[PDB]
This record gives sequence, C-alpha cells and structure tokens, in this order.
Amino acid sequence: CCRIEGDTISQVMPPLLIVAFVLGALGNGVALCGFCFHMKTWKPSTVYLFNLAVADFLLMICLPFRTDYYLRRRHWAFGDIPCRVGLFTLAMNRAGSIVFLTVVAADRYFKVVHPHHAVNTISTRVAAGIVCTLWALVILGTVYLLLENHLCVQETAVSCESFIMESANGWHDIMFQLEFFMPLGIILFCSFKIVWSLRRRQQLARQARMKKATRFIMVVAIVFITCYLPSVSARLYFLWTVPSSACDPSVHGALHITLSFTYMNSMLDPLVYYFSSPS
Amino acid sequence: SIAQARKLVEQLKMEANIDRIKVSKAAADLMAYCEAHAKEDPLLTPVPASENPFRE
Amino acid sequence: TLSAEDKAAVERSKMIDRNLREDGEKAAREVKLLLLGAGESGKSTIVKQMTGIVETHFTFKDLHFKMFDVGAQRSERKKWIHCFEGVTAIIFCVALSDYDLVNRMHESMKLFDSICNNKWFTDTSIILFLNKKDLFEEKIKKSPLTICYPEYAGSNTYEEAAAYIQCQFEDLNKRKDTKEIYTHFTCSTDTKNVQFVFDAVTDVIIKNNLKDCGLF
Amino acid sequence: DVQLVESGGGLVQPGGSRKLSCSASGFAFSSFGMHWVRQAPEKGLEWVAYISSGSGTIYYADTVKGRFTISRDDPKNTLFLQMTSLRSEDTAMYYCVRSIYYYGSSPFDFWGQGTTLTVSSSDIVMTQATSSVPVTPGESVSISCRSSKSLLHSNGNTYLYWFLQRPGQSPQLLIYRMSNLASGVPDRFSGSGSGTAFTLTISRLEAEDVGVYYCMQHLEYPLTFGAGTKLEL
Amino acid sequence: LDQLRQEAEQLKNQIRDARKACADATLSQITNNIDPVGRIQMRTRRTLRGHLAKIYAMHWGTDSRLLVSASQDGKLIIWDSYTTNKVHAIPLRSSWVMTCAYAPSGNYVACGGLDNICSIYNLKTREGNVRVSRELAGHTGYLSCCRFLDDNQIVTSSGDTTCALWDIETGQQTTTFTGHTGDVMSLSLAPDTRLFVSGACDASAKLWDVREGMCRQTFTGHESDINAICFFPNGNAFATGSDDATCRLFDLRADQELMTYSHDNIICGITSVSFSKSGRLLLAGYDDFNCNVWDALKADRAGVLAGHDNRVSCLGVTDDGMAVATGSWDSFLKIWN
Ligand SMILES: O=C(O)c1cc(O)cc(Cl)c1
Repeated sequence: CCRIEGDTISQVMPPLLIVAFVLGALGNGVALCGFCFHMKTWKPSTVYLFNLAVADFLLMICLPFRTDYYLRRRHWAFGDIPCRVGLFTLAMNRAGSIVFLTVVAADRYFKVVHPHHAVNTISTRVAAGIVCTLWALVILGTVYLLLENHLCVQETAVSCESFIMESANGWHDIMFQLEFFMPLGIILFCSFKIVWSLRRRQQLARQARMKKATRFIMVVAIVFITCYLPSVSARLYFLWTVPSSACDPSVHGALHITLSFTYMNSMLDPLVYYFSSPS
Repeated sequence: SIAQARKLVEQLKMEANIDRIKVSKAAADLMAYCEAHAKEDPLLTPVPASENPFRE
Repeated sequence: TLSAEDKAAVERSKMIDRNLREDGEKAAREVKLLLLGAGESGKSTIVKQMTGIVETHFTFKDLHFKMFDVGAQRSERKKWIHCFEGVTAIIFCVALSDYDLVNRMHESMKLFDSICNNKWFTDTSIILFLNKKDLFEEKIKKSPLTICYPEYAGSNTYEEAAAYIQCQFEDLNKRKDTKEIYTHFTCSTDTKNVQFVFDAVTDVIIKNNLKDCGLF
Repeated sequence: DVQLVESGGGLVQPGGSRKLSCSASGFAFSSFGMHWVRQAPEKGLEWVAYISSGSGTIYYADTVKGRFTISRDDPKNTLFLQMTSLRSEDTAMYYCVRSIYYYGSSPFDFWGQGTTLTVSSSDIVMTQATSSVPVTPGESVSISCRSSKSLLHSNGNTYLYWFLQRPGQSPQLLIYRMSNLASGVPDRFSGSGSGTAFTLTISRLEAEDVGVYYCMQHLEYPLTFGAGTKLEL
Repeated sequence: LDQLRQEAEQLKNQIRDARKACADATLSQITNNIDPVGRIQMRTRRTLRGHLAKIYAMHWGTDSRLLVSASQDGKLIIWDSYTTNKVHAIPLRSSWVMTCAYAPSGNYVACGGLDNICSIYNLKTREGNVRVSRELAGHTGYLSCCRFLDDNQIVTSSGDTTCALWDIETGQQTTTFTGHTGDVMSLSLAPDTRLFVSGACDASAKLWDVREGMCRQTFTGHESDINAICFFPNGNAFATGSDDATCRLFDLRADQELMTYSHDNIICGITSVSFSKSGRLLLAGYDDFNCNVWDALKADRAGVLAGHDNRVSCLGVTDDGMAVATGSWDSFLKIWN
C-alpha cells in the first residue's frame, strides 16, 4: 500500500467528531424515546421516522472508535475483526440513514400529492415489513466489506481504511457514488412536486403554516445536498487523476475532513425532523 | 291554555305534604352505615395481593 | 400455563381483535360530513342529489362520503354537539332568499356564530352554501336589501348584494387562521355542489396528512 | 333449529382412503370448534380429531395421527374428515360434536346424529369403576368417575364433562365443568366433586333416563372418556 | 294566571321554610372527629385496548368480572376484566351511542343514543351469535341513560325532558315520567329497584316512583346542568355531578343538600359519579383528564386517578368493590385497584 503523511487531521478531525458524537446520540436518543414513549397510534410515517432515528443512533454510537484512530496518529488498538465490523457498520448506518431519508421524502410526496391513493391506507404492519425489507437489503449490500481484508500495516502505522489513497477501489466506490446520486434525485423530485402542489392551492397557501411546511421541504433537501455533496466531490477528485493524485499529502486531510463534514448530517437530522414538528 | 299552572300547583302541593326528618340524624345514619360497612371495602382498605384478582 | 379452554378463549379474542382492526381500518377511509341549517334553509334540497339523526351515504370519485343530518333534534345543542367533534367538514346551508321577515337572516347569523366560534369545531373547516339564488334575485329585483341590513350602501343588484351578504357571513368567525370558511353559490342544478364538497374534503385531508409526518 | 347430519360411512376394504363429511345447518358454524368422536360398536366413546374456529389449531389423537385429516368449509357450512390407510380397528360410529369456547360457554353442547363406518377383516386415564347398576323410578342413583391427574386448574374450575347416551340415539351434554347444568337439562340432574373425585347424582329419577353415562376431561389434549356406567330397568 | 303563580310562589316559600327549619347542623360539624382515610393509591392493573374512538359509557356485570363498553365506532364490546379478553363484539346499527347497560342476569345488554331507540341484545342464544331482542321506540329525543330493572323491565332517560319505563316483551311504555323542564342526562336505580332519580339540565334532580309514576321530591341547589347521578349504597342518599365543577350529596329522607365537593383548582364539569362498596369514597370523572376520589364524609380529596389522555366520560365500580373502571375519550379503559 502507501503510508501517507499525517497530522492536522489528528488535530482537526477529533474536535469535529467529538462535536458530532455529542449532539448526535443526544438528539437521536431523545427522538427515539419520544417515538416510543409519547407517540401513540403509530402511522406508517412514524415508522419511517423512527427507523431513520434508529439508523442515525447506531451511526452516532459508531464514531467514538474512529475518534481513537485519530487520537493516536494513525494506529489502532484492535485487529482484523473489529475493523471489518467497524467499517461495515459505519457504511451500513450511513446507507440506512440515506435510505430512510429517501423513504420519508417519498412518503411525504405520496401524502401531499396523492392524498387518496391506497398507499395512504397502508397499515403499520405493512410499513414495518417494508422497513425490515429495506434494512435487510442494506445489510446484504454492505456485507461485502465485512467479508474482505483491508488492513494496511505500512512501516509502523496499523492503519485500517477503505477510502485509501491507493488506485481507488472496486465496486465500493461505485456504491458510494450511487447512494448519493439516486437519493438526491428522488428527494429533489419529491420536494419539487410537494412545493408545486402545495403552492397551486390558493385557499390553503395563505395560512403561514403551509408556508412553514414548504420552507422545511426545501430546507431538508438543501441540508442534505450541502452536507453530502462535498464527500462525493472530493472522492471523485481523488478518483480522477489517480496517477498524479496518488497519496497526495493534502488530498488526504481534505477527504477525511470532508467525510467528517458528512458526519453531522446524522447529528442535525433529529433537530430538523422531530424538533420542528408540532407534536 | 293554563293547565300547566294547575299541574305545577298540584305537584307542588303533593310534594310539600311529606314527612321531613332532622338533617343531623340523617347524617349520623349515613356515617354509621359507612363505618359499619368499611370493613369490606377493598378500595378503602387495600386487600393483600394473595387474593387480589387483578394482582398481575 | 393456560389451559385448553383458556387458550381457545385467547384465540377467539385474537380473532375478534382482527375483525375489529379490519372494521376500523375500513371505517377510517370514509369521509364524514355534518349538515346544518335552520330547518327550512334548504338542507333537503342539497341532500337530494347523490326519528332522530338521519345519515345519508353516497360515493363520489371512488371516495366514500357520509352526511349526517341532525334534523329534528330539538334538544340542547351543546349537550350532544361534541359527539360530532372530528368530522371532516361542516356543511352549513342557508337560504339567500330567506331574508324577508319572521328577519330569519339574523337567526342564521346567530346559528353560524354559535357553530363557527365553538370550542369543539376549532379546526373543522366549514363549507357555506347559499342556495335559493334565483328567488333571492327575484326578491332583490323588487324589494331592496335595506329591509335586512340597515347599514347597507349599495344598489339593488344581485352580484354586489350577494357579495355583501357573503362578506357579512364570513366576518362572523373569530379564528381566521386555524379554520377556513368555504363559500359557494349553490342552487345551480348541476354537480358543482358535490365537486365543491369534494375539493374542500381533499383540502382537509391534505391538511390532516401534513400532521402525521410532523410537517405541520 | 340446530342440525348436524353426517354421511360417508359404509363398507371399506382395508387400506382404503375414504372421506367423511358432516353438514351443519341451524347455527353460526363459523364461530364454533368442531370435534370428531367415534364409538366402537361394543365399546365407549373415543376422541378422534379437532379443529378450532378459523382452522388455527388442530389436534389429533395418537392412534390416527398421520393417517387422518380434518378440514372445514365455512362458506359451505360443512365439516370434513379424510381417513387414509384404514385398519380393522377403525370400525366405529363417527359423530360431529360442536363446541364454542369463551368465558362461561358450554362446549360439546350438541352432538351429531352419527354415521357408521365398517372396514372388512402420558394421557389422563379416566376410570369409571362400576359398569352396570340397576335402578328403579323414584330412587336416587349417583354415578362415580375418577381421574389420574387432578382436574382443578389454577383458574379455579375443574374441567370435567358429563354425557348421557340413551339407547339408540346420540349422547347429550348434562353438566359442563363439573358444576354447571347445561341448557335444557332439568334440575333433576346434579353434579359435584373435587380433584380426581367426581360424582353425578340423579335425584328422583324416572323413565327416559336409562343409558350409559360417560365422563370426559378437558384440561389438556387428547381428551379421554370413561368406560360408561350402564343403567337398566 | 296570577293567582296560580302566587300559589306556586307561596308553596315554594313554605317548602324552603320547612327545609330551613329541619336543618339543625351540617354534617361537617358531626364528622370533624372521624379519622380521614388519607391518601388513596390506585394503580392501573389492566388496560383494555380494543376500541378505536371516543368511549361514552360502560357498565359492570353483576358477577364483577364481565363489563360492556360502548364507543362511537359502532361497537359494543364485552370484556373479561380478569384476562382482558373480548367475549363478544356487537356491531350496533347507529354509531352514535351515549349509553350502555348490562342486565342483572347477564342475558341481555342495552344500547341507545342519538337514534332515540333503546335496543336490547340477546347474549345467550342457541345459534351462538348475539341478536337484537327488541328495539324500543317512542322517545322524541336522544337517549342518555338506560337501566335494567330486571330481565323484562327497563327504564330509560331521554333528551326530551321525559323518563319512561318499558316492557321488553310487549315493546311499549308501561309508565311515563314527566316532571322535568330540560334535557335529562342521567339515571340511577335504587338498591331495592323500587325508586330512582334523574339528573336534568335544569339544575334539578327528581326522585320518582316506578310503581305508579310521579315525582316524590325535587332536589335543587346546583348552578348548571347535571351530568351524572348515582345512588348511595344505603339507598337513602345520592350524589350529583354537574357542569359547575361541583358534586353534591342529597338525602331522600331529610330532603335537603348535605355536602358540596368543590375546589378552587378544578373548573371543569363532572361527567361521571360513582360511590364505593361501603359508600365512604366518592369517585368523580372530571374533564381535567383525571378522576378525584372525594372522601364523601369530609369532602377532602383522598387521591387522584391520573392515567388518561382525554376527558373521562364513564366510570363504574364493581359490585364487590374490588375494582374501578374508567373509560375516557381516548379509546382506552383502565381497571384500577
Ligand atoms: O466508514 C467510515 O465511516 C469512515 C471510513 C474512513 O476510512 C474514514 C472515515 Cl472519517 C470514516
């Protein structure tokens, strides 16, 4: 492999991730407690929101160990299986959060654009079944790096990372690009249709709450894009010009801080979703 | 017509011709009944969980 | 630890629970509307296209409606008015031509004030129907509207008089933000009445759907 | 009124796969659990199978498990029982007993007419002691039944059922859960007892009371009947 | 006319004078030396979770184990309170139900509401299903209460200022009680099923005589509509729950008001009232989303039953007093002990 330089990250990244950790497990938890404590008569939308909160909560308990990899310069305390499971659960939680965001956006589109369609009448059990199917699909698609080896022990570094600065990677990078490029399109379509349909109403518009709702619709999409787009941009920049950008001192440190920037989407999701509802 | 006034007057005169007991002795009787039957009031005096039908 | 009979009883209870859940799921998809008026306002006329309470059942655009008419419930309105808390909308029907005397426009105003500014019907959208439009036009062609509105400054034209009456009726509600009042000039012998009711019901349904997801 | 009629019996060569059917009319068939009870010619009753309401629970006797199948057709109001690999032991008369279970219900309340089938050539043991006893009108005769396991459940009700088979007709339910009196049974019949000790008394009996008396348990499957106490004269 | 009005005025003045003369000491003075029951702790033993709409009435069975509850989804459900099992589920013809009853023998149940009809259902049928035994019609107003005198006699309270006594076998009113000037909203049979009382919307309660039919006494003192009434277990008193956030105790023999159960904290009305087995405690279901266990002899709050997310609409106590069941406008029941 390639032992790359390292330093500012260990100084810059751990503050951010600590920051994330704090807000995240805090909100996401309170959110889960609210879902399971005071929300009665679970509608199919509540199921989607609760599962998004659960995936987010798992992602928010995930970070700490990566924080370690950053306390120390580039070394890790553990060995093969903990890294195989750690990176797998990080990727699985990220994919689950994105999938549940897409599901929530599609559910809102169906509940505002076609209020009479049969999917509005879906019982809680069918929604739970769909959620379980989505979770199983996510786990099946993320098992791939669980069943692989990615420890690069160069010199004395004990490094363990899949977004390495070494000739890119296989289908993992394609999956990483797709898991942003498809949900971005779905969310943009749902938000645009919801806004257009809710604004075509003239009797319903002049209430200021149908205006707060259509403000939140665009806020959610703007937050999602502005938080995830830098990750795909930096990863694609690395994919490009690999012969020249191979193990660049700053491309590493741009990319790894850019994924930290990706991280707090999880921490802020509860604030945008549950902390803004009137319930 | 004015039959309603006659009916009301007859009802009032029928009501007024009743025997009235002292309020203090009625209260004493009520308190005596409550005290006598307080022995078998599970809501007042809780019953042990051994024979409580809703113990679970 | 249950015996055989206890297990069979539990199974029967589970089957009953399944049937109740299915019935409730089927019933939650039906739109419920409460029909109100002053008796002779024209409720029988609007209900015609499709000994206590009278329920009218009809279907429009694959949507199952259910209109309840209190009718001859000559009792304390506040003692049973909370039973209807939760209806999709309220169809308050009043006659535009009923303003001659024995005056009843003020009684209709009082009823509308009582119903609209009610604690139970805080958020239930009210659909207002102004029927007898042709008879009102005939009356206004001869008798001026000033006999009902002392503080009226306008000509004896149907358009502006009807607009003035609608404005006065609409200005009765207090909560102008959490409740909307829909006004339609019915008595047109078409399907416009049911289409207007369907549009209002769709708006209320969208508003209700915007609450379960927290988007409200 | 309520009517249970069965058909399908006759003569079967050994190894046959003949099917029994039972058509019910006069009650809400969809909310009743259906049993099959056979009776060998010179023997007593013997539980065969069972299917609950909605066909969610099916129990079989150890003798017929794997060879018999029981199914229902609720819209057609008919009950089936398919037998495969018939052996000479399976010669008996088959009944179509009905039972509904809830709090305070009376299971096994109505018994079918009964069809006869002839094939050519840890359970609770319920012993009824005496098998015959002569009686005279105006007397009082007590029938005694015994069980191995205690029939008193933790709920507080002992599951023991009393039946009476008059000569030539189907059995009828007399007492359910050892104390309650069934519907239509006169006050004359009375029953009591405790765990593993049950008695049924007939105070001031008369005619049309002759026949064998069977005691049945319902604490746990398979259900087991008694030998049957016969009353003559 | 004028003379009849003057006669009525002088008769009511004489009634008031006699009531004042017969009052010598309020029971608060007599009861000051008794030991208060103290805090009352109640826990939700069971939670019946079958309904799907507002619950308006419930009635305990005579065996103190079975109960029947009515809700706006057009369903009558009979519960086994010990195991929270559904014995029966009766779909009503009209979903607007405001009352429910359970026969003392357990064979029949009664239903009624805005349909002005008090139907009767047969629980124990040979067919194995629950059918309607007889529909009783003849009330020009909504039904507000109905009690089973026995398996053949039922007395109902209507919203057209009339109370009627029926006959299930025949289907027509044996007697009609007409004394009220407003909607009648409550009913309570005497322990001996010989008398009863009714709570009307004119802030007055009248004690009737079912045998012949006439108002024996009229009790006044409330300030608004009476929503619920209940006989004292002794049968010589009753309690009324009205819309002015007060509960009051009347005595039949003395013909006066004994105590008032009021506080400055509560301002909402009372929707249900029921005593305990010994009559020492009074349970009232307020609109505050919780019930208050009033110490009926000292008029002091002995506890609160706060477990409901909406207005408590029905409340009852078993015959043996082992439990109290409260049903609020959320489709929930709770058995407290
Ligand atoms: O799977 C992750 O979440 C992850 C992987 C990396 O190689 C670096 C970072 Cl910051 C995160």
